[PDB]
Amino acid sequence: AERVAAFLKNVWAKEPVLVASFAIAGLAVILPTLSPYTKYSLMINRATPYNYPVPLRDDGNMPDVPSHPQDPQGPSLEWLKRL
Amino acid sequence: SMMKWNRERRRLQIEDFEARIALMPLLQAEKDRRVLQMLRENLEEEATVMKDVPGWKVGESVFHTTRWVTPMMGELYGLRASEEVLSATYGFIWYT
Amino acid sequence: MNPIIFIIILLTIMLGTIIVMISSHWLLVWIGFEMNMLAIIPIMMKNHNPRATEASTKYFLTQSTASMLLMMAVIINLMFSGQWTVMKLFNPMASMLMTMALAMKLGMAPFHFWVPEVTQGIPLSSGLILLTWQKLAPMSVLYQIFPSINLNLILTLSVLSILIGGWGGLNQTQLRKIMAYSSIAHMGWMTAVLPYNPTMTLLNLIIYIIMTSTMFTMFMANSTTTTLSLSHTWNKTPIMTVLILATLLSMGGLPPLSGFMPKWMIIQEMTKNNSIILPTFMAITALLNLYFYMRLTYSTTLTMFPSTNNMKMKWQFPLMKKMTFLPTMVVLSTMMLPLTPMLSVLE
Amino acid sequence: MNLMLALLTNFTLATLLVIIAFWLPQLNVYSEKTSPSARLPFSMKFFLVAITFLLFDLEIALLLPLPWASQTANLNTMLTMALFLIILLAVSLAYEWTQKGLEWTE
Amino acid sequence: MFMINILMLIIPILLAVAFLTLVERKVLGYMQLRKGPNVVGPYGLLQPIADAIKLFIKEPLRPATSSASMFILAPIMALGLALTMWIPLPMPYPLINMNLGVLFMLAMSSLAVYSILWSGWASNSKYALIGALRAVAQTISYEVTLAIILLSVLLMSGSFTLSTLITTQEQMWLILPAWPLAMMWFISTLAETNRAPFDLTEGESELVSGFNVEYAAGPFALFFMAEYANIIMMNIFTAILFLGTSHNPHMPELYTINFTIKSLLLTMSFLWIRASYPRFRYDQLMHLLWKNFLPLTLALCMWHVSLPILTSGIPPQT
Amino acid sequence: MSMVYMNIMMAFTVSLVGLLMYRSHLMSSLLCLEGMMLSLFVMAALTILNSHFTLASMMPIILLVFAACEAALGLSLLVMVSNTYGTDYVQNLNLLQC
Amino acid sequence: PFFDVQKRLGVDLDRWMTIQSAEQPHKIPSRCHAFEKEWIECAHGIGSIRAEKECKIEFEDFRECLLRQKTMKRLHAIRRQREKLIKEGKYTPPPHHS
Amino acid sequence: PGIVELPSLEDLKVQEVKVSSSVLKAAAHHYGAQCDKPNKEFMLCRWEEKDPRRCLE
Amino acid sequence: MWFEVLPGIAVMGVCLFIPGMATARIHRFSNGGKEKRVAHYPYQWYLMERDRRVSGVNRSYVSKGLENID
Amino acid sequence: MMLYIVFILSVIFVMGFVGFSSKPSPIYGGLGLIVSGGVGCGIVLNFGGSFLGLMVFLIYLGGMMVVFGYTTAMATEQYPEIWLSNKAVLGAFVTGLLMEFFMVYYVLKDKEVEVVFEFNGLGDWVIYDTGDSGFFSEEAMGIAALYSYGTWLVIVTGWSLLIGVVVIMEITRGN
Ligand SMILES: CCCCCCCCCCCCCCCCCC(=O)OC[C@H](COP(=O)(O)OCCN)OC(=O)CCCCCCCCCCCCCCCCC
Ligand SMILES: CCCCCCCCCCCCO[C@@H]1O[C@H](CO)[C@@H](O[C@H]2O[C@H](CO)[C@@H](O)[C@H](O)[C@H]2O)[C@H](O)[C@H]1O
Repeated sequence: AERVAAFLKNVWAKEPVLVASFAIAGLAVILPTLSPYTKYSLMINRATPYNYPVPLRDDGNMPDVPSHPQDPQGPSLEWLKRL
Repeated sequence: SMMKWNRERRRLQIEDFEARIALMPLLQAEKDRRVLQMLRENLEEEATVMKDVPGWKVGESVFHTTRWVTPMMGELYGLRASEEVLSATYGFIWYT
Repeated sequence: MNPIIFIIILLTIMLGTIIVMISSHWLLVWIGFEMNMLAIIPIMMKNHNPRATEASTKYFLTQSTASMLLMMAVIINLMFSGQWTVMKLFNPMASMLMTMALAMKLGMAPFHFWVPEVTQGIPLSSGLILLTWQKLAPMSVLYQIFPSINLNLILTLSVLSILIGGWGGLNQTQLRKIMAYSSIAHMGWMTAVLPYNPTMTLLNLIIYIIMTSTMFTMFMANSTTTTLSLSHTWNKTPIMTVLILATLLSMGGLPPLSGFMPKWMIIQEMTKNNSIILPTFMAITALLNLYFYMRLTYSTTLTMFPSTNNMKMKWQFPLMKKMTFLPTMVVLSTMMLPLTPMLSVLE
Repeated sequence: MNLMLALLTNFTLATLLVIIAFWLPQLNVYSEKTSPSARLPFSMKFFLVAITFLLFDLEIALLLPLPWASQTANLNTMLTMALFLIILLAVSLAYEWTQKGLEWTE
Repeated sequence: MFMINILMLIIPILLAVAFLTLVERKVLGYMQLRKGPNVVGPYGLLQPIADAIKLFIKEPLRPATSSASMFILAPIMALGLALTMWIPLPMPYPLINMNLGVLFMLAMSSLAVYSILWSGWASNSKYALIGALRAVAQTISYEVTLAIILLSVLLMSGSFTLSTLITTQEQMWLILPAWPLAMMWFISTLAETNRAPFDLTEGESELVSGFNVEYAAGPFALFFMAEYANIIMMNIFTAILFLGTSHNPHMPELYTINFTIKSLLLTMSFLWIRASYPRFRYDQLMHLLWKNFLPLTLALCMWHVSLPILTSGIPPQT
Repeated sequence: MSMVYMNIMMAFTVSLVGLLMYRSHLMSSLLCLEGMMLSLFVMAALTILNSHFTLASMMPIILLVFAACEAALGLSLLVMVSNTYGTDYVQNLNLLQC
Repeated sequence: PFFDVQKRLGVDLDRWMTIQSAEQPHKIPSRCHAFEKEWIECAHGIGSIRAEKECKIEFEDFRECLLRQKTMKRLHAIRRQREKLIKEGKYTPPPHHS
Repeated sequence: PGIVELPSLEDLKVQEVKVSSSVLKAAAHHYGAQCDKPNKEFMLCRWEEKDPRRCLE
Repeated sequence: MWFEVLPGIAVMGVCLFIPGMATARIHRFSNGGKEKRVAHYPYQWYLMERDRRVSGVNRSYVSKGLENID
Repeated sequence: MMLYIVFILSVIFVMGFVGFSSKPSPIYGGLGLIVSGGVGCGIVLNFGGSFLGLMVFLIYLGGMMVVFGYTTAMATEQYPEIWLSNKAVLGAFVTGLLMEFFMVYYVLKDKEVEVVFEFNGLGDWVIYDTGDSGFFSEEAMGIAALYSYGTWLVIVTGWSLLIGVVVIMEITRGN
């Protein structure tokens, strides 16, 4: 509208500190939901190994579990090297 | 600039954490032998010291269960010099 | 107070109690008590006078001391059980501390001195919250830890509360002090039956709240806080004197009124457990409360005390106080005895 | 051990400087001179700034773990609750501000 | 060996404070078209020594104190805490390497307000106590922004370890991503240390500011040393926090030289500011904190919690 | 129990006795109330830290926060009492006797 | 809980912190994890009246892990006996232990 | 209660790896790749057995 | 002139430079010419204690390499 | 003697408590509590609670106790009676230190005392954990979990603090 724009003019003239404060806070609450790289923050936190990775007893039918760390199977960190 | 550098630091952290993981089996194997030796040594001195105490069973457990229980500091260093005990107990907390 | 802020504060008083009632963790129970105490202080202070400030201070000191003892009991319980679950306590010292802490919060004798003074020093609406809603959280905790409570301790607190409440009320002319001692006496019935059947603790609590709420509401309707100011009601609102009479007889536990029901059901449970002496002593001692309820009925409804000339001016104006739920409450306070088996919904 | 030694040394020296600051003037032997609770009255405003500092300071205690909290896998929950705390800290300020809790005029 | 290290920190601190008094008078002098001390020693280099001797052999003031124990405790606390603030600082290596060194510095500075309170209590004067309480209210108010600003910067560093701030700024000074926080941080340090234009303890609006008023006080020198040690320390902390110096493990002295220059320049800016502006009113500096810095600091804290998450730039934990 | 618990439990007991035995200043009794919380904080922290109850590590903070908030409320009441009477003496808080 | 709203709605408000053998950050175990697990599983479902009798062995071991009262009694006996013999010169510490 | 069973000192004797942590850190990545099999058997034993006495071999 | 302010600043600069230089040099003196080991977490302290045992002289900063292998 | 640092600190902890619990003038009562708080933090540090210990200094000493001393100056004391110059204050102080001294005497001599609970006097170090080699601080991990595990705790704690601001403004307005 134009009533809305006039109001934004009056505060920007009288209370620039508060206008900046509400603008910065608004970005803080909105941008994370819109950012495409937010998903990588979760992935990186899950790629950090704080605990020993306890091995599994090989019953004989876990095709997707590697037998050696350098085998192809298992989660890769290729995306992280490029990121 | 902060984003790129913090991404690289996260990659460096994973490298450091994976070096630890590679070494944990060796460190675990040593720790187990060290703990078991100290307990065996305490037991030998218990047999000597408590030889004439009436009713004493040497090496008796205080738990009903026969499951392995991690010893507490007193059980491991109970009969030892104060310097080693002090280092084992407060050395990490007091290091700078 | 800004009316919106008054609403938020009341909702926080309720939230604190609700947190106590839904928590499975001792820390959250403690937080609920802390939140409740914080929110109730303003409603006690709201009329700004030295008496309201003294009552708020006396209440704060009593409740804060109780809450520290509660936390001490929780921590001792953690040391001896390694867990936080709201349930039976695992150490007899923790049990004693928590029982005493909850007795202090309830105002049970011999931790009772604050109840008459705090009630007297605050408005009628605040006293209504203090003597009804504030009992819910401590009772809900006692309801869950009772298997670990020392039997002698809890019964001793009950007997003393019935004795002190009965004797304390005999010497009172202030309505708020009468309701405070009546609350102390009724508290002893609730805890006396708790070891045997906690469901009857809930029954007595619900009926006590309804009758107490009815009394405060009728006192608020005419802005009466003393016996002699209540003695003018016959010459202003005669119907109110009849309603006051019925409720006071009900609080006295007289058949066939509703207030007999909790006394009747508690006596039954105690006798099933071969407790004969204690219910007989409690029933007899409750005659003290009936006496100073009956004294009020004499000055309010059954005789006509002298009026004043300026009372004629009041005849020309209507009652404009809300008196919320009063018609429903007064009926429940008096005419519920035929529906006594409905107490099983509390099981 | 080192931290204890440092604290002991720092406050030991401070103590020695204080006592010699009080004794060294007595070397002069200056002449003798022979020539010289309750409210304050305290303003409520000065009490209310101290209380506001405390309540704001307690909310800061809850925010201090944020650097560690960001290492979690449940980032969406963590970020929601972090912004929730800071916003309630802002709401406390807004309430104080709009009821003239931040004024100094009598 | 460690005892040598402590003394190689304490003694130079006291000497820097002594000669900062000379630098302040000469810098303020030249900004005022004059010289400042240039008679007592060449270029006034002996002036700090003459002042120090003079103060310590001066007669103690009157009147007598209201509390002897609090009268003695306040200067001990002020100076003891001032020196303690230096022990975790990485220059580039700290005397005490704390995992929570930043939190240690926050905690110790929050205790510095007690010397103000105790010296007001021991002043035996109603008006002097009221002056102390106004000073405390100023100090604690600006502690709020320092803590929140500090928390916001650490969200880019990742820990409370002071030496981790060095690693965080290996590529770039934190002042670039965080100049709005640096601005408010720098002013808060001025207000925290009661420096102009926030030096109301030395102002004209206090009930005790009148020249002919008297109350128990002193020793002046010890309180003065404690204050100026905090000025230097805050500016050292400011440099580490926002102007991180590169550290070469094989040439640590290069870090120290570059790090010392930045701290000196920041300290000189305190003197620069004192020469340039009038003094705030007490209600106006409260308004600056509660109605300007604090709303903006809360907003920037929200931003700096969100920014690393949405950019995928969360720093490491270790 | 371990030896330290004896002293922490003594400290709580001492501050509780100090709380229940008033003198004159209402302020002196509030300090005993805060002393009680400090001993609870220490005993809670020792139990939780020694047992490695990881998620309970946050409990001492919540204790401290809620107790400080309750101490702010207590101090506010003390100031209102001091405004009415000019001192924080508890012997002036005896109107409700009648 | 008095009102078990959590179970009805299936929302975990505070159960996550009630016991030390629940899920912890980074799978850090409490020191007495095994004992608490065994006591909880023994007593599960049977009610507290039965559990106070039929899981006494598990609870006694769990309590020993928590407060180590019997372990410290046994250590004190050995240490008391040892210093008695050193006073009488009838025992000598080995090279290790020094 | 029973007697806690402990292995003899001779049963605990092995040739130790007497190198410093910096040596171990430097070799850690190759050591992790080359010695994975015996290391992972040991760690599977320790987590399954929950008893150091059961994994000494 | 303004450059007569520098001598007092130089004295300040030398005083502020000394604590940082001293700590670095004393650390290398006390840890065999190397940086003092940083142990913020139990794992790092665990390795430092192991080095103290491995050294054979009870100093964690005495490093043993492949010469100890056999 | 450094191996009994925790016990020695806890003795000082009790002595400080007897300090302000005998209730001298509020000015010195605050001093006893401040010293007790500082010693209290020291005990927590020696159990591995570095963050918890520093919270005491930052929030309890730098926050709550500053406000207590602030309020004491304005509303309570301006000058104090000499510490231990009153009959009851000194008698209470002497009584407390005698009880503490005897508890310490018997616990050290018999290595065990019994009051309500059974206490062992071997030394607090004997109960410590013998396995530590993680790459993080467990205490810090538990506190950080407030924002992931403790959503409900944050809400009620946040609500209580906000209500505290509102309530205290209500209480102090005076009308
Ligand atoms: C259901 C099973 C359970 C059974 C339990 C018993 C249920 C009864 C209890 C119900 C609750 C009490 C409400 C009873 C309604 C009372 C109605 C009434 O008494 O009239 C009021 C009357 C009107 O006065 P006024 O305002 O002037 O109006 C004039 C009318 N044209 O006011 C007056 O004129 C004043 C009267 C003078 C005072 C007389 C005092 C005696 C009153 C006797 C009735 C009270 C009964 C309560 C005790 C229970 C009895 C068993
Ligand atoms: C080994 C070192 C030993 C310590 C040596 C300490 C030497 C101290 C020398 C101080 C030199 C004079 O420095 C100057 O002193 C006066 C105090 O009179 C200060 O003056 C300031 O404080 C006083 C009050 O305290 C105010 O009245 C005055 O208006 C204000 O400007 C100046 O801000 C300062 O620049």
